[PDB]
Amino acid sequence: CRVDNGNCWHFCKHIQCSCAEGYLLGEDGHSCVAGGNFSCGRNIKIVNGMDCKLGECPWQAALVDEKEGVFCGGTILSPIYVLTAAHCINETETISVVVGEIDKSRIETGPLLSVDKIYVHKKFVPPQKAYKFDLAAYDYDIAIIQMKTPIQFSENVVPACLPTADFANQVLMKQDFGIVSGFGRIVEKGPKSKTLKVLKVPYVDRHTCMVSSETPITPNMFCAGYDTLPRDACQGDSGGPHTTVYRDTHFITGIVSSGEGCARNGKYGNYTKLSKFIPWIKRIMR
Amino acid sequence: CRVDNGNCWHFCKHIQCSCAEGYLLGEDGHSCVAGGNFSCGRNIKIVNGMDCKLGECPWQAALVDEKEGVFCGGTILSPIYVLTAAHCINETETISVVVGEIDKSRIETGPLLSVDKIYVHKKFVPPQKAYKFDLAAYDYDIAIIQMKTPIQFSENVVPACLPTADFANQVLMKQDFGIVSGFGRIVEKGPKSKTLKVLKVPYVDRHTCMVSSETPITPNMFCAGYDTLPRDACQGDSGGPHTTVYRDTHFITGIVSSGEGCARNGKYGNYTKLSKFIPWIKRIMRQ
Amino acid sequence: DIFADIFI
Ligand code: NA
Repeated sequence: CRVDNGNCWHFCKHIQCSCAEGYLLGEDGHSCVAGGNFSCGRNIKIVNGMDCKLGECPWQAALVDEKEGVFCGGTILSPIYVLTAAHCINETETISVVVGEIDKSRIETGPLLSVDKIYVHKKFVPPQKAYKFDLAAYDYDIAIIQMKTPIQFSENVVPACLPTADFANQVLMKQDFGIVSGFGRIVEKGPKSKTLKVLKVPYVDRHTCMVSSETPITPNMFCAGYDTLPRDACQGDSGGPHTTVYRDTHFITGIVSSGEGCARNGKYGNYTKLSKFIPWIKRIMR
Repeated sequence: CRVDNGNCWHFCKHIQCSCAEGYLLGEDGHSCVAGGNFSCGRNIKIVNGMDCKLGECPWQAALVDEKEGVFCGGTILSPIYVLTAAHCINETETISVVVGEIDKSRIETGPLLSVDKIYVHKKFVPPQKAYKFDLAAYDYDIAIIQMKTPIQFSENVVPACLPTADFANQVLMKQDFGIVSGFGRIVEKGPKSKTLKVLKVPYVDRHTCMVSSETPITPNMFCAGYDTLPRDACQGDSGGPHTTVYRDTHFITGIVSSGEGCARNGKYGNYTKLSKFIPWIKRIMRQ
Repeated sequence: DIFADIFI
């Protein structure tokens, strides 16, 4: 049913129609409405981004280290699970989570959320392995954090909607833009930001992607950014959400993973192509 | 319960006694006898060690890699769990298990048991994390491999006994010797042994321990071996078992973890101190 | 298979 998505608001199974978790199918068999107040994707509606107002990036998580503070970001899937990048794991002494906050300073000084387990993808390739066995560094850059206690959702705190491989492949990833955010550096080698920043980044064609860098992105990644416009994710933004909007709902489509520097001419950010890891995510959320 | 161990054969708590899994409390209330043929800790009864005959180290697992061969070892906790070191995880392309064999060449080429999941302690401190944060490298060097299908037990393939923290603390580590084995290299930077080697090494006192090391010996590890006597574990032995005998029964007490060279004067081998990771093990095992 | 390594 790749004909305008069967005129259906969310997922289309060839036609059969459905919706994201916490959504309800209309009487017309096409529409999807919010089942509750904490339904995923719902909103208030980095180099050279904007200050994401409180309640505008509700799914934004902050990974917090005792001595280094916020080093990475994550994405809330449910009250128990937070999505992040593998390379953000075991690269620091301690790792806590903080949500519903946009101030970098207040997050590091305030109360933290305890982490229980952390699922790192078994095929993840760190710089270490990529040099030893000639693999692609940051391939399978994905990981899931399992909190000790359920997260309290609210206006400022809610999860991003997990899409179906199809929906994400045939609709979302065919969109013009994605949104991404984090507390990372405001410029290559520059200082980390004082507040959460949010950025729109256009989808780049896989070709213009292989042509741009010495480092080719694998089939499990995708790139996004600008040719000459100084807008990109940067160090410290890893794990952050790359979401795509569809019918005023936010679906998680990527993860901030890597890139040659930050906001360089003819180069783009690299993202964990999340549509490749949907069943992987679904298994662990069971 | 520190004077005679409450007279218990294994575990005591004030007093009441009890035994390790697969053992029954004697008719006296203090004894412990094997209540089955595959009970843990039952045996046929590395630099400068002796060949561990078949069935002498049944709990000895072998971590195997296509290109690297047997890079590490482990200890059988149960039919579907194997204890090893965290630093043996993610250092080779592939990884699978082999139990019941003592011949290196036969293990490599032979068939292989498949690995399902793998638990690594969250506070494990890899060398790189150590330097960056000035933490003790190889702290919390513990991991558990979960097999996809249950391991078939026999008189050559059986698990080592898991002690109580208290028991391992007051009785086990207060013993004189401990057994270490592996397919590791037989000489610092030397060749890998063609056979499963086994070795006895004495517990060394905390102080003598820390003071003789170039790097910190945290409360989560302990050292063993000899001052000048050239016996010790070595590379490739990581994850290998360190057990203590107590009444014809072997308990797991350590895990080959780290060391400055192999069998060097005035220096010892470092081991993960299991008495610190009993709850960590129990949690996983019980699921 | 969950194709994962768990950190507990
Ligand atoms: Na650019």
